[PDB]
Amino acid sequence: EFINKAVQQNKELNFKLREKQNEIFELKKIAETLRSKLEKYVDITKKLEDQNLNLQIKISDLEKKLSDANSALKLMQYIGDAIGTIRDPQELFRTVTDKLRLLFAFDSAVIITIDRERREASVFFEMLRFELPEQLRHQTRSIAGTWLEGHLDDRTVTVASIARDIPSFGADGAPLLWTLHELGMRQIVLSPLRSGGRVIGFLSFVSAEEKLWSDGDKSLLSGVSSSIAIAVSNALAYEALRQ
Amino acid sequence: EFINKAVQQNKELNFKLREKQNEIFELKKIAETLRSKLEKYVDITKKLEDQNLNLQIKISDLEKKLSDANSALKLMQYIGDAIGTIRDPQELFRTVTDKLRLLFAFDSAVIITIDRERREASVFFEMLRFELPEQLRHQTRSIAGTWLEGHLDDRTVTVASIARDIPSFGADGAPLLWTLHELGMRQIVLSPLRSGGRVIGFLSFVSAEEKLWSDGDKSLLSGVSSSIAIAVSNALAYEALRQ
Repeated sequence: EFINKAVQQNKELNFKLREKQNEIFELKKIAETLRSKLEKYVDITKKLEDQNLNLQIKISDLEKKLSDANSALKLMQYIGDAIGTIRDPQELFRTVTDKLRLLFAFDSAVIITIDRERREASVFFEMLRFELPEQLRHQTRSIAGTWLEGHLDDRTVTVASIARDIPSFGADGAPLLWTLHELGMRQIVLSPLRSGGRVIGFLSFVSAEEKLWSDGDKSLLSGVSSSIAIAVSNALAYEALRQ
Repeated sequence: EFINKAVQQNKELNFKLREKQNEIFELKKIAETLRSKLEKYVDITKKLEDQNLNLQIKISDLEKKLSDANSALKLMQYIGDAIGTIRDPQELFRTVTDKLRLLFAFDSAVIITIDRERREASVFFEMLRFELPEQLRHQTRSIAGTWLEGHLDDRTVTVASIARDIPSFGADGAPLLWTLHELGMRQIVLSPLRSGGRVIGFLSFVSAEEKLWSDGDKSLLSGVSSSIAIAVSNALAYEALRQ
């Protein structure tokens, strides 16, 4: 009798074994399904960490631009406050040219006024970080045939290197430009001062080192020169009245 | 003999069955490991999608501020360009007060000059969107005892509602304020014009609807009034010279 059973327990043992083998097969599938879902999530996580990266790039771009925009504004407010509160013209143009120097690095600043009818220019204000030869200190001088005569109607800022753009200013004043070169000057910036609908003068700076002037920088200077231009026009008028 | 084998194949069949059952147990573990790793990645993916969200919030904040900063700048440039290029004082102050109206919505603008010694104010420029009674059109008038006398040295912009802050301007000019109320006016803005270190006048606007004036708005107006203040000072000077 124990032989009847032994082939019938052998019977279903091979059955359980096949059942267990099918369970293994299904679990191996499930595992691979999970392995797939997991590798997709690894990719999804990588793109998300990348987009996060771009977005923090874009934020730092925007924070830089916004700091630039707010400095320009603050500069414009400072200029406007000085013109609003300082009564002495010399202290006014010292204060303003001072603030400019502490962001556009330069040594000397000068404001020139233009008498368009007499073809002559005069030194309105000067801030020099160096002594200049007696032979070059003309408080008034003729303009006819100078670069000044030439660029007497500009609307853009002029940035020029000493020793490289000196011929662009003609033989006149080449004695001064090359003198400035001997004092260590490498760059000159010129900015027209327009107030009526005319150029009433020029704001001018010289620097020891050539700055690379961005379109943003030039636009800011041009904006600052607008405010200075009308303060200059206003000082000239009150100076006339006072005499 | 087939009974010797049957208990020895039964022997190892139960062995294979236990081996297969251990393989099931290990695969079930592995599966749960993968199920765990997966649920962590589901969480990691959610935080990353959240940080992405914050970062695009922060970007839109920054793009809004940056557009505000650039508009302020452009406004300041436009004012400076007008003062730089427009020769006729009336066209100048029309152009500038025009641009202001198209961002600060108001109906009428006026520029008042102050004679501090004579305690009297004069209408320098006016842009009215309404006809006003003959009996209120004084081109010059005394100041002594007016709000003007009172706020003759402000440094902030004054924003006041008609019908609600009328008593704050005293019995004088309450005939005008309430007249303006009858013409549909609800808000008045006053902005001191400082040029020497003194208040040389006032820029003033009336609007049909009460605007909510932010600290940002007031600072911008105050900045614009700086430029207008010195153009006014300059027109008054050239007007003196011309006589």
